[PDB]
Amino acid sequence: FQSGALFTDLDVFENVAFPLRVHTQLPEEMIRDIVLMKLQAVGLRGAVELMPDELSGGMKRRVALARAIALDPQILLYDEPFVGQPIAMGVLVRLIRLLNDALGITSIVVSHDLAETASIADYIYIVGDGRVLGHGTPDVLKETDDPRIRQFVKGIPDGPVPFHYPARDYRADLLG
Amino acid sequence: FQSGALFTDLDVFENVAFPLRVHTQLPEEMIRDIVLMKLQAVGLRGAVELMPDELSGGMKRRVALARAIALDPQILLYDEFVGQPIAMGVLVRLIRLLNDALGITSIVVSHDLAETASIADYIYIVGDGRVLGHGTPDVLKETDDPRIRQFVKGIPDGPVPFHYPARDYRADLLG
Amino acid sequence: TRTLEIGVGLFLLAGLLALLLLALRVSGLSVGNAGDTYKVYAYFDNIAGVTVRGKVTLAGVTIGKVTAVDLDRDSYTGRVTMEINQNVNNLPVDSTASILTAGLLGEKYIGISVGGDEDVLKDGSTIHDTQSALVLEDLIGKFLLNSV
Amino acid sequence: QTRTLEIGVGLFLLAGLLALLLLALRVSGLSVGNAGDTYKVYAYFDNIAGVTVRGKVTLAGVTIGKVTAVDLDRDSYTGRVTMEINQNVNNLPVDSTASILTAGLLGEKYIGISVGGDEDVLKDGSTIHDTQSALVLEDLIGKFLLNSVN
Amino acid sequence: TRTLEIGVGLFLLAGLLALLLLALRVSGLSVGNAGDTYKVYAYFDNIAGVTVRGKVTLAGVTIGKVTAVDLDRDSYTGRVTMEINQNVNNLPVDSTASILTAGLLGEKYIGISVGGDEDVLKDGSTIHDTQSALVLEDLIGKFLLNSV
Amino acid sequence: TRTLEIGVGLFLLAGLLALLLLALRVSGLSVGNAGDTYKVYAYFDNIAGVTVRGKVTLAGVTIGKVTAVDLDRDSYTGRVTMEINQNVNNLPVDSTASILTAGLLGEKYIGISVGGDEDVLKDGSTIHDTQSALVLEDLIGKFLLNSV
Amino acid sequence: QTRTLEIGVGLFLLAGLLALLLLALRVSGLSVGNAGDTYKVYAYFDNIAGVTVRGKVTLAGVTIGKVTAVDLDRDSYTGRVTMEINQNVNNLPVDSTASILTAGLLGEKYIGISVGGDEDVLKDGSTIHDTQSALVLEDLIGKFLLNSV
Amino acid sequence: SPLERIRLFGRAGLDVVAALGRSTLFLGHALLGRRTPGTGLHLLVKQLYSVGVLSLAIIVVSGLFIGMVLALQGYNILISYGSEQAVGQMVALTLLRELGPVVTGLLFAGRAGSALTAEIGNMKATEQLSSLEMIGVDPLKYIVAPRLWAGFISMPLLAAIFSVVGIWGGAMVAVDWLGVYEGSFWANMQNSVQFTEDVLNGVIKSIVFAFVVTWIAVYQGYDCEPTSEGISRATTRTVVYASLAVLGLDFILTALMF
Amino acid sequence: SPLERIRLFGRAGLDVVAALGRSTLFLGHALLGRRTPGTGLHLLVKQLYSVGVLSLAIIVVSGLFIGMVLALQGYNILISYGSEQAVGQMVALTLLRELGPVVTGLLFAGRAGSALTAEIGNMKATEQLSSLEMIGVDPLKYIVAPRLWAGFISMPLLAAIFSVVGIWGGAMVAVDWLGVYEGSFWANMQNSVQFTEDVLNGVIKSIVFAFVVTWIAVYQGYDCEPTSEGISRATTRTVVYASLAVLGLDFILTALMF
Ligand SMILES: CCCCCCCCCCCCCCCC(=O)OC[C@H](COP(=O)(O)O)OC(=O)CCCCCCCCCCCCCCC
Ligand SMILES: CCCCCCCCCCCCCCCC(=O)OC[C@H](COP(=O)(O)O)OC(=O)CCCCCCCCCCCCCCC
Ligand SMILES: CCCCCCCCCCCCCCCC(=O)OC[C@H](COP(=O)(O)O)OC(=O)CCCCCCCCCCCCCCC
Ligand SMILES: CCCCCCCCCCCCCCCC(=O)OC[C@H](COP(=O)(O)O)OC(=O)CCCCCCCCCCCCCCC
Ligand SMILES: CCCCCCCCCCCCCCCC(=O)OC[C@H](COP(=O)(O)O)OC(=O)CCCCCCCCCCCCCCC
Repeated sequence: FQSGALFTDLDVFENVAFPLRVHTQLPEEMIRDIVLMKLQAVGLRGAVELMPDELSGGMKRRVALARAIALDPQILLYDEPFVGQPIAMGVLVRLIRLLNDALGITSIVVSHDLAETASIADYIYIVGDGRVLGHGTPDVLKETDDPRIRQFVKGIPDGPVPFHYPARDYRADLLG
Repeated sequence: FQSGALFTDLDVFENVAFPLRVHTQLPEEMIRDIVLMKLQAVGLRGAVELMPDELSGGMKRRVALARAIALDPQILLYDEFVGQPIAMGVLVRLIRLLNDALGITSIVVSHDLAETASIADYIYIVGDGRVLGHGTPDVLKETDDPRIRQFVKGIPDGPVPFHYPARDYRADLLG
Repeated sequence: TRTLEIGVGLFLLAGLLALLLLALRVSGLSVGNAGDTYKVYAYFDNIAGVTVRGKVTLAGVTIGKVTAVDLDRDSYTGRVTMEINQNVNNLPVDSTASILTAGLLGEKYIGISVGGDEDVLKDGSTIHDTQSALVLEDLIGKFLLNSV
Repeated sequence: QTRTLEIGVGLFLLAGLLALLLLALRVSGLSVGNAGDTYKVYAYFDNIAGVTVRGKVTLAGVTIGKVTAVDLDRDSYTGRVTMEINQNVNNLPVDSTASILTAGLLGEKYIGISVGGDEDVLKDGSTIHDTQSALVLEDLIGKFLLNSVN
Repeated sequence: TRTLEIGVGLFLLAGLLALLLLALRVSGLSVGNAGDTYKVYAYFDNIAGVTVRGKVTLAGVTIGKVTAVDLDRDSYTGRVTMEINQNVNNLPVDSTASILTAGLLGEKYIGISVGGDEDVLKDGSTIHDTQSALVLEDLIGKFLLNSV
Repeated sequence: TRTLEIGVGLFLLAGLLALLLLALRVSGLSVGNAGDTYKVYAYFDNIAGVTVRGKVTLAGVTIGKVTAVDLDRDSYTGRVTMEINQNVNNLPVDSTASILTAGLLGEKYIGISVGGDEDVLKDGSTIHDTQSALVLEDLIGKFLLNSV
Repeated sequence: QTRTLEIGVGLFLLAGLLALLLLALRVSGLSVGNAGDTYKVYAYFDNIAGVTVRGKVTLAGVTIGKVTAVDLDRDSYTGRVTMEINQNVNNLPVDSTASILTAGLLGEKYIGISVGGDEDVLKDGSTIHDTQSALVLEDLIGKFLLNSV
Repeated sequence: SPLERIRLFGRAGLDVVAALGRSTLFLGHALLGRRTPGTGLHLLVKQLYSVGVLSLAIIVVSGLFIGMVLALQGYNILISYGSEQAVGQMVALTLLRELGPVVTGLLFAGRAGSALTAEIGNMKATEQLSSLEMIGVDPLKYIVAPRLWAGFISMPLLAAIFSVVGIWGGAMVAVDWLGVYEGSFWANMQNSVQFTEDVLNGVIKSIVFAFVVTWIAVYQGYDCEPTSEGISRATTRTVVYASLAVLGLDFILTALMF
Repeated sequence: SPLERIRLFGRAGLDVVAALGRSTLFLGHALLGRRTPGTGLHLLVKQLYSVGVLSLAIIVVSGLFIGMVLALQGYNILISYGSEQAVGQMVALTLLRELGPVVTGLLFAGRAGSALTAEIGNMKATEQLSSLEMIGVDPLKYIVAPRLWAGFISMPLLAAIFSVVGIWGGAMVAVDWLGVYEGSFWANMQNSVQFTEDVLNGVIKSIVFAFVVTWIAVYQGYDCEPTSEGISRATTRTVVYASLAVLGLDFILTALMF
């Protein structure tokens, strides 16, 4: 999740170890090795000591990613993975791809930030007002000519989604 | 300010009108004209009725941009486009329209480097207490400053450490 | 999901108004708008512990309240006026009314003894004979200084 | 269809809570066996100054029952107190007398009973025959000072 | 809006009305309570239990309250100043003023016994004679040591 | 950690000790006083003012509390069962226990006398003779009507 | 050094809070309108069973002051009660006596003073000469029951 | 380490004083600093309805409940001592000099002390306050100043309403439920209240803690850390501190007038 | 419009009952639903620390203050009547049989009823709870279950500690400050307490409060809206409700046993 969703009452070590101690009864020494290698893979190995509020906002998400990749899931979902970044956002967008190509695990990056999504995405979707508004590879979705999707994939402030709000004519608005 | 920083006890109309009723004693019908034309400029003219929690996240920022541009300031700074594409597009278009049209100084302060450089004309970088260089977005793109080339690009590892200060991957893992 | 919403709203409004009215009826003593207790008068020489809203009684059992006491400006005595439970309507006129004391240290009530036997009452009339309340100072003056 | 279930459970517990906890009403103190069963009797007195309801009747100090009601009989202008008697204590003879006593010195005036001398006991719903009425400070001091000492 | 400026004012009034209820219908200072009352002096030999805001009475029923106790510098006696209700203004000068103990363990209240004289008062004048408040030590000294 | 477990345990013990203090010390319950005490029965003619958990004493000092009171279906007297501490076990059988009043207006406890020098006790047996608890009514009856 | 001024003001407020406790601050039996203008006096009694501190001393019922302390003089084995007297009352002669009374029947045992007669009054810090001590119930009932009746 | 724990303790100690002085400076700048342009009486009214009028159902229902409790309790304790007709003065002494204002300070520290710290503390996290100084309106005078005045002039009023409803509810359970003689309730009540030591006593005791209740409730919000958890920790610190400053200050205020 | 206001009022009225039933289902699924893998007694200990042990200084200091208030006050009122030894009995009876548990429910709804909803509502806003179901641990059993257990078995203990410290502080001000005879305090106290109607009475009244306080404090947080202001409104709703669930339920518990 964005903002990490880190268990506040647990330290970073027990935080990353939590998915282990749930589905698995492993020796507390073997569990530490699994937690340590994970925290290394995200770079947050040195902070195996801290509490999730003693961590900066950027690193709070990497330890949560390490908690996720614990137990070695085969798919893993990233909600708002790259919201508030630039160097922090770079390491995270590199990790979400490394974890995919290396571990061969399905990644579902779900963020409104289109640039970096399309950067790492391979089959990007668009969801709008209850229905999937098309989908495809990032380039085939770049010029699909769907007014809503061409309005989303680019800036284009005005389009199917109204730029102006539903009000009365401005001419008479201040006149009357 | 990011997230709108909208006065909750005031409705959108009185919200946008607040900077007017402070420095100025204008007729309550003249304040209405400025609030109405100021809210229409950001596109949030129809929601002159709502309360700031009845407004969506992205739309709430637009009303705040209107409250700011009330009184017609000559400079305006928008700390943190972030955590929102179609909305971000209208916002990044408005911060430029307000600049070229009104001729007002804009100080966009956001981490989202891409869109910043998109609208910025003289972009700065501030790090660990000191300004780490500055310049036009392209001259800052390849300044060869290790910290600034590490910031202006992804490059997870550089002057800012990717790894935390651990002890040893051989010792801590075995000891 | 809209017809029964206003229904529960009106149910709750009526319940709140019901609570308000069932609370209000405490003041304005809740025996309708008036009661059924007829008065009677009594003249004493000292009512030291017969402050308002005491208990009047016969044979120990409470008959009614003491409504008011007053220093009648002519005789410098005490006129006590007291309500009597209407069922209690058979005390003869010659009945006496003496200020007793609740147990040993309780508030002084007034107790009526049947006295004689004649015309009962008008229930709003006056009592004639009585024994006034005791005062500890006169008591000890009679006991110590006079007798012993 | 969740919200409907939630409202149903709210009504269920809410309806149950009011009956189980509120209504501040009649006693159900194990009315399945022996009830702490008590049968009333009457007692004619002459002055009942401090035998107010929620008092106690007793024999030789230990409680026998409580006073249920006091009444003024419109004929004799005397007091009739009706009280309860524990079912186990059911050997109180007739000529046994009642008398208003005081707990300690400033305690509530209870009704003690002294055993009489005949065989037949009661129907537990009859009345008592003879008694000693309650004393009052005024009559006490009147008989003390004015007659005996003076 | 005005839906609040009325709500706010409504309860700003409700709280002040609650304050007035506490000051008037919970404590009873002056709304029709004790009002025009005129002072009277009294010289006693001992006022051991006579406190401020007591009760001065006649025939048991209250006449007013006592206002101030003082030790006169000349005769070392207790001068009390007490309020007497206006409706009661027929107390003769020769009348006596004793200190009676309320009930058996109550507060010491001043009680006036009518002597009977044509002249009444000035309501601002003093009383002539009295009977001082009793003290248990001298009482039992006269009882045990002196009498028997 | 372990300091969290230590603190949780410490203050869990503190609360339970406070509960046992409110029970044993503040209320004066059985457990501390119960210990090892041996029962004794006693026949009285009137137990007017002795209650459960009422002290039983000798020469003024407490030896235990009374446990229960009974109205015997046979002799119409009061059978009180009372505990007695084990250490005090030299009370003879011919001892006379009576009902005394603590101070002047305190609860009526039971104080026992010295019963000569015959067989001591069974600590579960019954006492033979006594002096019943006094009552105000018979007291003033014998005092005023008969003597004076 | 903003923190310094903040701590300074916090200490200034803590100081007033310390003096806000007012645990027996002023010491008297009445308000300061009358003031503390009182001077001591001593009294030798034989039995002061109920003259606990912060009581009252009076004349003719109206209070004069409050007792300050009770002491046991190790020489004559009696009680010495030291008390205060309001300054406006400065006319109690030496030959006058003090005696422990009781407010009503179950009140606190105050001490009254009976004025005799003599020109010289006091020095307000001297000691009384005679008294009548406080009677206990036991000596009273012993004198009553066994002796007279 | 122990040398670390004691340093942290002393830091927390000195910081508690630093905050207690910063709060005094804040109250000063709020109550008598200047007159900013955005002020008025409309703010005080808008804050008077959110600090008092919204807190009206809680304290009224609570006063009714605590009154029917004090009467329903003291009657049971008074039924053994014969002072039966003295239960009226009880629900008007044990509810008008010490428990009335104290329980009102406990419910006003809880509702309008926690709803005033999470409302003035959430304005600091969303930069609602910082966006005021940059407009030019001193937030201490536009935001904090009205809340300070709507706490000062509402908690004594709420305490008076609390005492009134508690007395009346105690009547409604003594008279209508427990059957004590009606008129004696109010009679025995009003002859022994001694206004200057019951009514005015409790009212000054309510002004005192009530002022403290809305000073350490509007400061803890203003000096929280701007985050969703800093606000939630401040809205708990302001209940703890405003319950201590109700109870202990009631001890300090009752030691002066018993 | 009026037809709009009444519709909104009826919607809130039905919504309240919907929430009252959802809370019951939540308490059911929390207390006796299943046994998820992440549970244990370590959770209950960690909670017992934050809920009770952290709430120990507040209620202890408050009990001391309320005891030296009760005694310092009743001594003043009882001296007038003439009864003075019994201040130890009167001070203990009010605190142990009623005010003790009530004030403990008011301070435990304030400290550990707000720091409970805030802690479990921030757990909802930051998706700390949603990230538990997707791990596979039922948050009602791993997060809510220990918090409810910590409240049930800590608020009665805190109330007992409150009563003990209040009694002892009342002694320390009656005896050492007001000079009443030392031994009479505890003597007159323990002869007229009647454990089954004062100690066990107050203890059941405190248990009943804990179940209704720690459940409307753990639900208010679980069913807040996930935002920095939804949490701050829930941590106020849980103080209001848990004060109304303390006072009102104390009126219903004291009607049962005077
Ligand atoms: C010469 C200078 C000496 C310094 C004097 C400073 C003393 C005041 C502060 C007390 C210590 C607080 C430590 C904080 C504890 C902690 O861990 O810190 C815990 C909390 C705050 O930290 P959290 O973030 O953990 O909540 O601190 C508190 O609870 C603050 C305590 C407030 C008490 C101060 C006011 C009391 C006034 C009464 C004084 C009169 C005494 C009467 C007895 C005779
Ligand atoms: C017989 C039924 C039992 C009676 C009591 C039941 C207990 C629960 C009801 C108490 C009221 C709950 C309000 C909670 C506070 C709150 O929401 O907090 C205060 C809120 C503020 O609203 P916000 O959510 O906008 O901040 O005010 C309201 O809008 C609440 C409106 C409710 C008004 C009803 C209560 C008024 C008087 C109470 C009854 C009178 C008693 C006399 C009758 C004999
Ligand atoms: C024998 C034992 C007796 C001891 C009695 C001690 C009583 C002490 C009084 C308790 C008060 C505790 C305050 C808690 C505040 C706190 O912790 O203070 C700490 C907090 C800040 O702490 P943080 O660092 O945790 O944020 O302070 C504030 O936020 C501001 C509160 C300031 C208000 C202080 C109260 C002073 C009242 C003065 C007015 C008096 C008027 C009277 C005139 C008649
Ligand atoms: C033993 C089982 C335990 C179950 C419950 C035990 C007893 C608990 C009693 C609940 C007390 C309710 C007070 C709530 C006050 C409140 O929330 O008051 C505060 C709320 C706040 O509103 P919001 O929900 O918008 O925040 O105020 C309102 O909603 C306005 C008035 C609503 C009051 C509705 C009352 C419902 C009572 C049920 C009766 C309806 C019958 C339905 C028939 C169709
Ligand atoms: C000895 C018997 C055992 C006792 C058992 C305890 C009973 C349990 C009662 C459960 C209480 C309900 C909890 C609801 C859960 C929740 O979070 O409830 C939350 C919801 C509110 O929903 P929102 O989130 O929409 O505001 O409901 C409430 O607001 C509950 C308020 C509780 C108020 C309690 C009042 C009870 C007192 C009534 C007295 C009336 C007397 C009137 C006479 C004049």
